[PDB]
Amino acid sequence: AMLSGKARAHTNIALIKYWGKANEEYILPMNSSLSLTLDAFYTETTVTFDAHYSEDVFILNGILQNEKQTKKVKEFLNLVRQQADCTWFAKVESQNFVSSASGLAALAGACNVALGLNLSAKDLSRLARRGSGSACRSIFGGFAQWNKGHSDETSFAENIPANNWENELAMLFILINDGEKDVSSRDGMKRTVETSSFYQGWLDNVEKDLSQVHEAIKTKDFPRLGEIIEANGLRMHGTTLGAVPPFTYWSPGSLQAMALVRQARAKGIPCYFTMDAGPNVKVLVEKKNLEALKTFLSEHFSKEQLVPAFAGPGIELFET
Amino acid sequence: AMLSGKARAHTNIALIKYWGKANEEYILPMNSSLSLTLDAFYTETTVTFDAHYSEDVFILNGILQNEKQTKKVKEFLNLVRQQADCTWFAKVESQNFVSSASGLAALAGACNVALGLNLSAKDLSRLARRGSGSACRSIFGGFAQWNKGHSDETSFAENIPANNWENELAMLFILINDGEKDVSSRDGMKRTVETSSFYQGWLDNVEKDLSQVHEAIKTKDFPRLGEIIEANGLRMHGTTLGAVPPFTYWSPGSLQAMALVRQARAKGIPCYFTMDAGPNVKVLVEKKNLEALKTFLSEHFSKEQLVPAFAGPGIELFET
Ligand SMILES: C[C@@](O)(CCOP(=O)(O)OP(=O)(O)O)CC(=O)O
Ligand SMILES: C[C@@](O)(CCOP(=O)(O)OP(=O)(O)O)CC(=O)O
Repeated sequence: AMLSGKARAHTNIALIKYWGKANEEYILPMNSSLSLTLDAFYTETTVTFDAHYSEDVFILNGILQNEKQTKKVKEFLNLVRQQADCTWFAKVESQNFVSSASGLAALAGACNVALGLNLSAKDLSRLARRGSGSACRSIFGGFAQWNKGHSDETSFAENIPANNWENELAMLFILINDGEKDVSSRDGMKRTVETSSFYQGWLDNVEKDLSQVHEAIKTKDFPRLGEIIEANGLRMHGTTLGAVPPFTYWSPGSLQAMALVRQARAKGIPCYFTMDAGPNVKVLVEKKNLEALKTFLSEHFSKEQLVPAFAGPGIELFET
Repeated sequence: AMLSGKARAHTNIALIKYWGKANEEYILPMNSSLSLTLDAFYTETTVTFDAHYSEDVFILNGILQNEKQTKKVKEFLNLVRQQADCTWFAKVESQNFVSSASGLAALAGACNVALGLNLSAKDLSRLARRGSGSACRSIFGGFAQWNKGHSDETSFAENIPANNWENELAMLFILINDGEKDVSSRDGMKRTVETSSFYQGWLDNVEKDLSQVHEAIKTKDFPRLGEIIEANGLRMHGTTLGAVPPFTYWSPGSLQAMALVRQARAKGIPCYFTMDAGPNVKVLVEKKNLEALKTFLSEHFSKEQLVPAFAGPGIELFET
């Protein structure tokens, strides 16, 4: 009485950010979002449901995870079991390769295999969405858009065809180590929706940002793409400074990196930064200028702190 | 054919920020503001109007100032001469003691003396306002409020009686040296008014902040004062991240200092930060905890970077 499955899902970085839920129960977002899936960072997850198990177990990189570390996985296991009318505890074994988007997407894929759900990419995106919003985009490779929809049935992601432009781009991660303890993405976006006087200004600008990203993609206009997404990310972070109590995901090193990206642009290197719910700074750059950018940034960051990535693929399912 | 006058004016730091003009010509503000005038930093200015002068001259700390460095002083000289129907060039000699608010306030006072304008404190505040908005508050000591008014006649500052509470407080300046070239306050607030999607959220919160500062003052409630003004400052800076193009006054060291103030609070030291249009971080603290705070911050900042100030007086006029 054992069912198992495995999947590999790559991380994605949002260029137009998801920030705030319209519906917490179903993870329907207040706004649509758009990301790039990356080759360098992914998660492999195997799930086993077994009648003989006595509790849910979650192992990450060989380390048994505690209740707090397992909360999103546990919530997802419960929702997928409820849907399938499955009454068995589960063991989840995940390995990160170098992580929230990729891990929940991989778990959704692994459960789809184990429980025989036979889901389409659309409906696998919808399932992954229930575990974590950003996870629903990692079902897809390259550029992907999460359409906010208005319901559980209409909120999901899809690949954005780009005439292979994504294969000419790169993201250079600047790994910043000097951060305060940060509000989680789930708690921070909720605080922002509920209390930030800047949130309406965020919402009022998302759709025209998305439209201009699509225009830039159709024309492979890198500076235009970069200007839109850099401003989008800064606007997202601006909202947390208007929350009550206000907060920031930035650390000192984040600001240092952002300032150096501006310097890089001033010295002829077209490149544009974005940040998520933490201090790391991701820099979008054309492949042809990646090495120039890495060398420039090495004047201030160690080679361990500068990790490159190219575009990556959508989810891969495996039978056990 | 020579007329001269002198004044000394102390700097002030806004606790509720002035950010954005309703009328650029007259420097009428979009919102009212509230500051504390400080003892440690001031400017002394002597002005001479003389029929024999061949151009306006501005000397600051013994250094002849160029056209860009003189622009606010030149604009003020022109407006005060036009009002007085004075046709003489002027020499302005200023010394900073340790600077925009204090320098323009001192110049307004010196011109009031030289040209025999015989202004009340209210009308001297109105005059100084035309040179720089923050200068109109340095006419007064202690706590001062700039009431936005609706006209040149109704926009001016006044002292806020506080039953001597201001004499129990201090500001510790953390002097941060790692800053990018920053947009001036005048240009940055204009860009924010004209382009920031967050500016309405700023405006919608100013008056209730002011009201709660007045309530806290009446009760000498330091944590309440501190919470309101820290959030006000962060909200002001949040608006620049929604401007087009977006920008920040923060440097890495600014973030480091803000994080350490939060740490100080966590370790039992009540203290609250605020920033203006630059990277320095000013920390409001009770006098009784100033030395504890300075020692704590010395773990990360040099003793030259930590400069204390207490409450200071209003403008002082001198005959030459
Ligand atoms: C800042 C972001 O990374 C937010 C990611 O939020 P999460 O997907 O972590 O939140 P939940 O839906 O609560 O699981 C921007 C983005 O990825 O779009
Ligand atoms: C951020 C602030 O310091 C803005 C000061 O602005 P200025 O008084 O420098 O601007 P102008 O009126 O154009 O001369 C906040 C404050 O002092 O209230």
